[PDB]
Amino acid sequence: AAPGKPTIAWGNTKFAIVEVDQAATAYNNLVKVKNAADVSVSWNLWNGDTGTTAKILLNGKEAWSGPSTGSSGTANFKVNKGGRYQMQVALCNADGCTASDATEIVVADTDGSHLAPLKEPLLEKNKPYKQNSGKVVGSYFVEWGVYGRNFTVDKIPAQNLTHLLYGFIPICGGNGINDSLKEIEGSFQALQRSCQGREDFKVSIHDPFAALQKAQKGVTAWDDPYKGNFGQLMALKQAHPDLKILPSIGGWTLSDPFFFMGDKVKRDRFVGSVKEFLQTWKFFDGVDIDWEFPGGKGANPNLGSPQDGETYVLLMKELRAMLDQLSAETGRKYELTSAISAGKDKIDKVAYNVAQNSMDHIFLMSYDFYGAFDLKNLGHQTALNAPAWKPDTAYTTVNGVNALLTQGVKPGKIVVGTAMYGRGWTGVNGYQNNIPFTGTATGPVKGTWENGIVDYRQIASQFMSGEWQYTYDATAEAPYVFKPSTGDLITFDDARSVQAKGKYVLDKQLGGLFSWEIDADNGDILNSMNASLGNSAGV
Ligand SMILES: CC(=S)N[C@H]1[C@H](O[C@H]2[C@H](O)[C@H]3N=C(C)S[C@H]3O[C@@H]2CO)O[C@H](CO)[C@@H](O[C@@H]2O[C@H](CO)[C@@H](O)[C@H](O)[C@H]2NC(C)=S)[C@@H]1O
Ligand SMILES: CC(=S)N[C@@H]1[C@@H](O)[C@H](O[C@@H]2O[C@H](CO)[C@@H](O)[C@H](O)[C@H]2NC(C)=S)[C@@H](CO)O[C@H]1O
Repeated sequence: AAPGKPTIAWGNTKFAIVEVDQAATAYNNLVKVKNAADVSVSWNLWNGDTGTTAKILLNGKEAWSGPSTGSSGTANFKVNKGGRYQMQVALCNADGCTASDATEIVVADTDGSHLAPLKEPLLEKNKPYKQNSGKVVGSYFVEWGVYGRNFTVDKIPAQNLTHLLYGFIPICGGNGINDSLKEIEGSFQALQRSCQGREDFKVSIHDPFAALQKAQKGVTAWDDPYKGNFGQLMALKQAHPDLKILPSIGGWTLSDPFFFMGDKVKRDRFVGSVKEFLQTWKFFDGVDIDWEFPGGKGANPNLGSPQDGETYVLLMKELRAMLDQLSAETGRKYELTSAISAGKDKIDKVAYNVAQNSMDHIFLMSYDFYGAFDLKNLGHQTALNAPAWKPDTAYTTVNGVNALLTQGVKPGKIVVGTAMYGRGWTGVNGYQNNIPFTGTATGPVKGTWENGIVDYRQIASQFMSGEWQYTYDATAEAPYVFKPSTGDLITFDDARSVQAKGKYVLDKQLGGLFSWEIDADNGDILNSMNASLGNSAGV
């Protein structure tokens, strides 16, 4: 007779090729990369002969074999490819093999190969678009948005994007290296903790809880190897295999380390850490460099050197050569991008006509042109053109694109930025001819999360009734709302200024549009990005 039918023993069924240690706060102990998951299966035989060989089958294929020596057994073996597998124990002798009922097991890997697709319905005013324009449609999702803003990866309108950028991946470094973080409560200490035991100038994860452990839709089971933003991004990738998801390194508060990268020892260390990071977190499709800014005038008033332009071009070249080597190992296409100042004075510190040869896209940060950081000189924060009242306005979108084009940047590389938020002032007074921008302010507008800044969502739902005037400047291509009694003035992008940006992109054969930041939109901004670049409606 063939052997009796074994019963799989109750026990853990989820395993990981990259393991996350659940009691560790240092990135180096938090993440353990192995060549294969260590899987274990046990079984009992309640009736019949135990056979002479026991096998573990995964989808019918043997992963382990050994002598069957008793009524109970355990197999420990390695599985090097992620997936959900129908696992059976089979007992064999000379007269046949008898296989257990299948138990599904999970072998987790950071491509999300073990995850059900995260395919969620569009929310708020988001309408479905097909990505068939061949243009970039990008937005940033912020790591910390999962807390007070309560905006998680399942709320991203992912079908309506070609690029999703994750803000922000930090670079390790204490005093002198990440001093801009100190202006944010607990933020500098969170990075030191994450970077404990890790060399400076290597990438890390700023909030490992938000990135990997916070329970979220699709990753709420205690034994899910990956949770938080990264676990959901993995499942998002499974739903949207052609979405490019790029880790963004830098930003306003995490740019200080770039200023030291004229030292090739530090630069090589950084590039190698980026390579390792992408080998570790397979769901990412490249890297976005957000260095604010070569030459200084970023958050840190003590950094900035004339050497920064040269450092920037060397960094892009070296990152491209590392990515080409990774593409060759893996067979995937990897992208290299950078978010840059749209101000001509900052643009002219870098030879983008040289760096473009390494880069897929330049994300032109054509926003924050004006704001509550200057109470004397008011203007449109994200306009396409100058306004009629000051045609020589320095900071406009067209001036930033023209600076790049004049360098010799190819128009197809240039991705024009739109704002999903407004900037604003209170107490505006002293203006001429009913144009509030010609006056001066006494403070920042009351903000959604921080002073002087309002989510586009709140502008649309709260500041288009009562005493609020609404004006679309058609010369600038720029909307604004104004409440004269309090002098509250807010400058923002709307469906119409975005449509003008998209038309301009098509006119000038630019690369597409991108936006900061995805949690602040109600759908109006992203619908308009998609429509204006000519993407067709419908799922
Ligand atoms: C007004 C806003 S939304 N400021 C956030 C800021 O954003 C910049 C951004 O860095 C720069 N890079 C782009 C890419 S687009 C461009 O413009 C946006 C908006 O002008 O980014 C800061 C981080 O670099 C944000 O800081 C964080 O602030 C929140 C509190 O509001 C805090 O809880 C987080 O811990 C901070 N994140 C850090 C990494 S320090 C800022 O909100
Ligand atoms: C027209 C110019 S050059 N405006 C800058 C403005 O960029 C600065 O701001 C910052 O904008 C960057 C890039 O988008 C953004 O990352 C920062 O969050 C903004 N920094 C703030 C403190 S808001 C601004 C610096 O205050 O200077 C203007 O001149």
